Amino acid sequence: GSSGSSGGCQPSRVQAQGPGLKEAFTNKPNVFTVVTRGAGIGGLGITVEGPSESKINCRDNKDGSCSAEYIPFAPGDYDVNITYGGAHIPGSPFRVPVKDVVDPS
Repeated sequence: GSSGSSGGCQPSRVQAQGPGLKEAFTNKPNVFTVVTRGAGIGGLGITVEGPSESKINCRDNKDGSCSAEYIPFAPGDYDVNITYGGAHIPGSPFRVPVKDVVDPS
């Protein structure tokens, strides 16, 4: 396709780590570090799927990385979907055990 500065993107060079991927909670701020130094130059799309719609919010970093925060509404096994430009990175969806801070009496 359109080839100007780079032939294609490399969703493999991408890396995702942090708590938002290791473990999360209900109605709690869960974020993770996304290193895209080399992958390429396109449009990233991070989404979360589960037993409830989580409030995701992208965050631009003035250093050289990407920050994504999400907050679920119900406990369960969620699948953090991540794609760079138009491909799925090696590691997603990232299963994360979403527990409940406390159950109602």
